[PDB]
Amino acid sequence: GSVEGAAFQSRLPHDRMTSQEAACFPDIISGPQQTQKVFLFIRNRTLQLWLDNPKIQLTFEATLQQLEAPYNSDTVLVHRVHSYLERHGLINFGIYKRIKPL
Repeated sequence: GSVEGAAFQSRLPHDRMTSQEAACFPDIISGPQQTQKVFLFIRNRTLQLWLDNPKIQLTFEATLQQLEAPYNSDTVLVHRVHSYLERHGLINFGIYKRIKPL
């Protein structure tokens, strides 16, 4: 990219509706304003809680207990967001597995 003067860890906006995330989630951007809001808010809070250095590995369970809103009450929403994020390739040397010794 022909730009310089800014350098950060993540590669996403601060609370804005971009096509970048929506390209992996066509049903969300073609959905109502509540759906893109909950999906974006979770996905941002997730990647923040991951990069914030929690312990060893951040999980859906560690996300769900940190966030204090009815937004996270849909477990399937969080599990989808996480599953896609890991598979999408956001500099993830690890793979979606348990924390336990296996």
